Amino acid sequence: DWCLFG
Amino acid sequence: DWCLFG
Amino acid sequence: SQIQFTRHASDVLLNLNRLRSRDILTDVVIVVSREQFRAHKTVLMACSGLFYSIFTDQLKRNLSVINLDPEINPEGFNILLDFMYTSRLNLREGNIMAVMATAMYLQMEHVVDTCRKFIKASE
Amino acid sequence: SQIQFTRHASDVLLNLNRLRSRDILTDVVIVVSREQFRAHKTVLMACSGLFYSIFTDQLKRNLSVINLDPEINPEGFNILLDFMYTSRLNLREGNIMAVMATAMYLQMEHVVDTCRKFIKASE
Ligand SMILES: [Cl-]
Ligand SMILES: [Cl-]
Ligand SMILES: [Cl-]
Ligand SMILES: [Cl-]
Ligand SMILES: [Cl-]
Ligand SMILES: [Mg+2]
Ligand SMILES: [Mg+2]
Ligand code: NA
Repeated sequence: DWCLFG
Repeated sequence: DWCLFG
Repeated sequence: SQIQFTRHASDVLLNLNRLRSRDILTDVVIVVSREQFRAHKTVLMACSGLFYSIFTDQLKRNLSVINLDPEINPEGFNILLDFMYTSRLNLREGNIMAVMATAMYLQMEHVVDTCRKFIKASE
Repeated sequence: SQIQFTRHASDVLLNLNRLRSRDILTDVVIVVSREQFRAHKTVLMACSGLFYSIFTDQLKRNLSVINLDPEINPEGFNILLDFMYTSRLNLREGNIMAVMATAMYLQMEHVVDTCRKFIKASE
């Protein structure tokens, strides 16, 4: 899964 | 830190 | 078993990328349209289905120089090699087709799936 | 503005442990008296202050066989080697002193810190 790093 | 693997 | 150090894998990857920067224990150069990229074969095998398949053969495992297809975009490869050592990628309008193509070539299934999703969202 | 793959670092570590199991690309044997442990020097450098310090010298970095103090508990070492490759430890009444001593020898500061805390809670 992927997400925003920020 | 450490945590429970679960 | 029951105790886990939650930052351990990320810290290992960070330290591996530092060794790459310093050219410590690197054992391969990948060549893409006359641009050269040093790397650790263990990291390549652990991240890419192409490199995994190639390097399971002992003969190709020993190669110090490996050439990719001359149509591969070196910036796409650079992006994906940095992803291998960081878990992070910039996926944007201007690079998505080159990244997806390169990730397809390298057999990087999770990057491919994400690229697919991003392309479909723009019709 | 980057995208991150949350499972990537853990998957990389999993696949490196698979390579160790298969004896693929391992470049050192660690000897503790009569017990032997094959490993990747890059993973050793990434996890242990001891191995990082000795492998900064090119001469020692080239060694294929490294001997540890034979007073080291070899199961203590095995526990800690598996931790390097998994992020996980079984820390329990019957092994904590051996694991702590071994982690101090290997300069694995976060494991030592956690052992200290577990011991202190039983006083
Ligand atoms: Cl080197
Ligand atoms: Cl992937
Ligand atoms: Cl022994
Ligand atoms: Cl016990
Ligand atoms: Cl540690
Ligand atoms: Mg070489
Ligand atoms: Mg493009
Ligand atoms: Na070689």
